[PDB]
Amino acid sequence: GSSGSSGGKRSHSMKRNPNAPVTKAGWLFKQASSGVKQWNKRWFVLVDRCLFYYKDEKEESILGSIPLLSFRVAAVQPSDNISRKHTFKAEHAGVRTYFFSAESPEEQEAWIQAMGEAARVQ
Repeated sequence: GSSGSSGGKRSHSMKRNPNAPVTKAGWLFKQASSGVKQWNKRWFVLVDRCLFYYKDEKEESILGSIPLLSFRVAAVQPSDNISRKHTFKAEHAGVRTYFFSAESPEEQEAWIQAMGEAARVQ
């Protein structure tokens, strides 16, 4: 046996509430880390003004959560480095800038409606 890479302190506590209505759900493509250049199709779910992506539609357990209430979603620039079209990325101008591509232009726009708005702090 070998332990480690676990951690011994709680800094942030975020999780999809059990009694929280699903805002919007849909299969999206999450860009890979700076390392490998590729896309990884996963199940995206918006709940509690927050984004939650699961390995599959099963939604067994939240793999990673990202606060949108502190971001400004917006369609990728006309000079972005994304081959696929109808893409959208969110930036918080302090932490980082996430990206999300869409198969059709109808899904992208629709997503921005929920994400973009849910992001606003006003």
